Amino acid sequence: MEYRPLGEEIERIRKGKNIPLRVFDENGVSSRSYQRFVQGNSELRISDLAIIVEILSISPMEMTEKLTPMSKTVLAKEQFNQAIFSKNFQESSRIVADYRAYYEKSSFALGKQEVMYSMLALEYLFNPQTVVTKEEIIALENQILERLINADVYTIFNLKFLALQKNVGLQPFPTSLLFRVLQSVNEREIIDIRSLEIIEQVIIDFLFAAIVSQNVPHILHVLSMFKEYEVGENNWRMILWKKIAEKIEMILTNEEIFADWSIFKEQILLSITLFLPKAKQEFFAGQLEKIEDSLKEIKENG
Amino acid sequence: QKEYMEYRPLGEEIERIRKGKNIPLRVFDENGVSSRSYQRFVQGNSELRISDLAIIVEILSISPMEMTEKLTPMSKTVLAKEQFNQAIFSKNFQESSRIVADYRAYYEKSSFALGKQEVMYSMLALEYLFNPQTVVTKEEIIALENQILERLINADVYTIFNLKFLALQKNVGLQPFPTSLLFRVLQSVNEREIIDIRSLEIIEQVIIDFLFAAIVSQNVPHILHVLSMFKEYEVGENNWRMILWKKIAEKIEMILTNEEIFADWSIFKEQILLSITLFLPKAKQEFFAGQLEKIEDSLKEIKENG
Repeated sequence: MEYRPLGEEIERIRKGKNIPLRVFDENGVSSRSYQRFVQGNSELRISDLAIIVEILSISPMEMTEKLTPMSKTVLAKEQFNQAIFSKNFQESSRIVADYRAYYEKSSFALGKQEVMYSMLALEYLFNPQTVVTKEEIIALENQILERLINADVYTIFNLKFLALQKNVGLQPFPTSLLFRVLQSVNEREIIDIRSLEIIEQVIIDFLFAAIVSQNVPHILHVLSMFKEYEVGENNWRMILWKKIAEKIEMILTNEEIFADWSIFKEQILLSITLFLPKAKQEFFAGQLEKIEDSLKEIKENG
Repeated sequence: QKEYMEYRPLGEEIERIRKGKNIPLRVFDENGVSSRSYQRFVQGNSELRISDLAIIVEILSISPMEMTEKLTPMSKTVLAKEQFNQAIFSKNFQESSRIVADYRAYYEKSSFALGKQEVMYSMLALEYLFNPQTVVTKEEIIALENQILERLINADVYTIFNLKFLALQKNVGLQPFPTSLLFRVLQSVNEREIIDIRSLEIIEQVIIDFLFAAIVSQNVPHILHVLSMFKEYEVGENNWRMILWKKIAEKIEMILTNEEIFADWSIFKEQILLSITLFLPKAKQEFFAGQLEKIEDSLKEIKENG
């Protein structure tokens, strides 16, 4: 049984904090069942675990990659991810074939479906002698897309799916769907740094692409969404993007002049020397230039 | 015997996702999870097992992170701490003081848990700090404080709530601050990959306060210990605020080690002050500027003393 990361980590805390097993029994929790849980044996109940994190004064958020369970799907995706990274492709293609069989015989699970698509997509993108076909990707893509369209709630993995779908680019990107996914995901407070990083990059890229497209109604739609996106006080990068978005709206609606844009852009270009290495600096600068050019064209061509 | 764990939020949230994703209860049974136990769980009845939950997050394609605050049970301790916090915030102090007295009784009769101990100290400390009509005495805060400190001295792993405890103990200031202990706690906590913005927010504020206080104290060996700690603290590329505090620490280092002069501080400070117009509202801008002012003055006193 795989919840071993969690049990091992709880063990590490308990022992590091000098808490003897008897305390668990004094609180209504079988030290035996707990021990069997640490190993690879029997099954703990959530209420037991909650009593344990209160005993050990653990914040549950604190448990990070320890809250994720180590199922066949999760382990498979871990292997395939590192394999693809290190470019050891014989492994990646064999993990794919194995998982294809497992999935086709397994009970239905959205996680399994999503990981299945992920494996096919990354194979198609990175293994130059891949067996997986465009057609297999598209059929599975359309199943996931159909569920997304008919759904009323979205989670972070639906956003990852859309990002991956844009990179695969075998079918046009569902922009309207991106709006709905962003809205449902950002209804809750995101506390996963990894999720925040995905959401931020998607929003920055979405606004940049909207601008270069010079489609004003769409740019305004993206800006209106960015207006509702909540940014923490300490998230200076996102604060700055919010300020850029604000200044862009004024320019688009004729309520700011390009001389003011120019002053603002120069301030930014100076300030990012504090925060960014040189390559990131020039990439950012280039983004500002292309945005400036797009706006010049929009306002010249009315 | 064991205490009741209120878990309807978790069940209601899993319900929300399942229904929002068009997953019929039948699918849970195809995957090894008793739909009947699950429904009993969504209600106010029986206890779900960890393995059932794991299967459910795979069915629903959930990142377990995505729940976090629903994975926490509404225990007497959790509800009490939530209540007391918001009561203290809105300055409605009749509430806070009665939550305190109740919890003290509950804690004194309860079985032992470090969590209960920590919340107990949090409540006494915030009463004493914020309720100008508090019943809580110094001596009680001190007794409990010393129990928690003793456990901290004897431990070899620390968690984020130990850090919160140290920040709060410095604020209470009824006893000297254990600076060596703060170094060990920061070290142990930052051994993990902290993935939670909430913990990151507490750690960042502690180390910023730690460096500001070190400078204000003008005690150079201590300051140098804090700067080398800062130098080793890892921050993501997109954490611009922390990028900047690392650079501030770096510049302070150079002036103290005679590899840059006060003029270099002044140039750097003005560049920062121009940049923070982009990131900070006026109030945060002025607070930040004031911190740079007090740092500069301290640096000038140190350099005219040595």
